[PDB]
Amino acid sequence: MVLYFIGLGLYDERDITVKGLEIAKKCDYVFAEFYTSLMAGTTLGRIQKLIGKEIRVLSREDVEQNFENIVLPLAKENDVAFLTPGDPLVATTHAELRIRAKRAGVESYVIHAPSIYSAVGITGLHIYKFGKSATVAYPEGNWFPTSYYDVIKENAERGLHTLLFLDIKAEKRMYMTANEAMELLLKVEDMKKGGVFTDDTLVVVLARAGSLNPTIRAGYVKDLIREDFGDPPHILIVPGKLHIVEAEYLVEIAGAPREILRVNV
Amino acid sequence: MVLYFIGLGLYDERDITVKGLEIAKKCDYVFAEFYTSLMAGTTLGRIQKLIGKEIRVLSREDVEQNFENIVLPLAKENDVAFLTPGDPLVATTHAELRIRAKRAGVESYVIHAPSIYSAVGITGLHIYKFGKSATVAYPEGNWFPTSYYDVIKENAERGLHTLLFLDIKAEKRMYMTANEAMELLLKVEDMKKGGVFTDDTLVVVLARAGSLNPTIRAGYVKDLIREDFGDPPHILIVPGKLHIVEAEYLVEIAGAPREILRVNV
Ligand SMILES: Nc1ncnc2c1ncn2[C@@H]1O[C@H](CSCC[C@H](N)C(=O)O)[C@@H](O)[C@H]1O
Ligand SMILES: [Cl-]
Repeated sequence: MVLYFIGLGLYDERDITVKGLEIAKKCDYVFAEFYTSLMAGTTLGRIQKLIGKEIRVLSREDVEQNFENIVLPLAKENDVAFLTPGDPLVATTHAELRIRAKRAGVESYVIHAPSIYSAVGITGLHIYKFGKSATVAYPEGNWFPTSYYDVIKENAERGLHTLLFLDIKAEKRMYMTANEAMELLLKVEDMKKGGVFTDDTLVVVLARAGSLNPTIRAGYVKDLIREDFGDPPHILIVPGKLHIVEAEYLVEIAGAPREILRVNV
Repeated sequence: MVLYFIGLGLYDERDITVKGLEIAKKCDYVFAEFYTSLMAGTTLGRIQKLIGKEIRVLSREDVEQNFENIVLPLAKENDVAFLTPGDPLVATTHAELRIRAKRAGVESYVIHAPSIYSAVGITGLHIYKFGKSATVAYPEGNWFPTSYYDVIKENAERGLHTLLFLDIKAEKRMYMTANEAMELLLKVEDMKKGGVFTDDTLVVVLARAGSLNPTIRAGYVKDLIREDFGDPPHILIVPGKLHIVEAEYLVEIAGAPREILRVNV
C-alpha cells in the first residue's frame, strides 16, 4: 500500500541517505530509473549489493507511459521503492507520478538525497544568486536549440549565476563534456551576437560532484575550452558578477586566475 | 591530517548520506554547528549515537571568529569532521572556511546531504523555474529588512518562482513561521505598493521537509496566513507563472484551490 520515492544521490552507491537505504531494504520490491541521469561512480550491481534486493530497471517509456501498470499494482499490496539518481522530484516529470499514485489509491512518501542543484554550492558561488536553470542540448539535423543561451543572458543581466545541465544520452551512456558545451555556446554566440558567451567569459566547471575528488575549475573560456576536466558527469556554470568572497574561493579552491578578482567582481 | 565538511540533511539523523556516515564514524574528532538550520526530527544524542562519537557543538561566534583556532589545529594531526544541517555549503558562509583550511595547510573534503534548496521539488514546482532566492529576516530595532521583496518582484516579472528561506535565531530558539513571513510581506507591500505580495497572491508552504509527512500547502495568502502548518522549520515559496502540470500537483497534492488549474496563458 506504500510507494517510496528514494533519491540515490550524486555519484556512487553511498550517496543514498541512511534513511533511504534502510527503507529500501525493508521494501518488497525495488524499481529504479537511470534515464533522467546516471550514477557515474557506481554500477547497478553495486547498488543491488548494498540494497540487498533485486532491482528492476525501468526505461523512460516504462515510467512515463506505464508507471501505473508496472509499479503501482505491486505498491497496492506491498512496500515498493522507486530509486532515481539525485533528489527525487527534481526531474520535472517525476512529481506527476505522485498524482498517479494518489489516483490508484497508493500512498507515496519522498526520501530526499543530494542533488547537483544544491551540490554546486561546492563551487563557492552563493546559492541564492543562482537564477533560472537550463539544459544544453546537443544540436542534431536541422534542429539547433538555443534557449539555454537566453537563460544565461537573462540571469547574468540581473547579476545572477546560471547552472547549466549538460546533455546526456542515458541509454547510450554518452555524456556531453563542459568542453563541448563551451564550443556550442561559442557557436550560439557567433549566431546571436548578444555578447553573452565569448572567449572572455568566466565559467566554472564542476565534475563528478559527490565524489571525494571532484574537479572544480574556474577560468575564462579561451583557457578552459580545451582543458581536460576528467571523467563525466560535467556541469557548466556561467556566473554573474561575483561577490569578493565568491571570487576568492574560485581563486583559492578552483584555481581561478587572479584576474577575476578585478574583472569579475 | 584532514577536515571533512559533512551535511546531516533535512530532518533527522538518518538524512545523512551513507558516505557521510561511514566517514564520520572513522574521524578522530567531530565538531558541529546547529545554528544555520533546524533539524526538527532528531537530537544531538541521536546523532552522537549513530556516529558513535562525542560531538562538540560550536556557536556562530566559535565558527565565524575562531574556526581556525578550535577546529583546524586538530585537523593537522587527525581526521576531523564538521557537521551541519542540510548541505554544509548551501545558504551558509561555510565555503569560506575551506579557504581558512587551505591557508592552514589542511586538506578539506565535502560530503553533501539533502538540502531544502532542492527538496522544494516536492512542492511540484519545477526546479529549473526557480529564480534568485532570498531570506525573510526578522525586523530588529528600527531596521526593517525589505530586500526579499524585490527578489520576488524581479523573479515574478520573469515568470520565475521565488524560494524564501525564513529567519532563525538558534540561540533564542526562534524559528520564523510561514505565517510570520507572510505578515511581514504584506507590510512591505503596503510600504512599497508594487502589487508583488497581496491577499490574492498564490503561495506555497513546505514545513519540515525531510520528514515522511511534511506539510505541503498551496493557496492564497488571505486563506493561508492564519493556517497552522505545524512545527518549524518552514519555507515559503511565491510561484511565478505556473505550468499546467505544476498547478495540477499543487491541487492534487498540496490542496490548492482548483481554480488555479485555469492558468492564464
Ligand atoms: N526541513 C526543512 N523544511 C523547511 N524549511 C527548511 C528545512 N531545512 C531548512 N529549511 C529552511 O532553511 C533555513 C536555513 S538556511 C540553511 C539551509 C541548509 N544549508 C540546507 O541545505 O537546507 C531555515 O530557517 C528554513 O527556512
Ligand atoms: Cl546580491
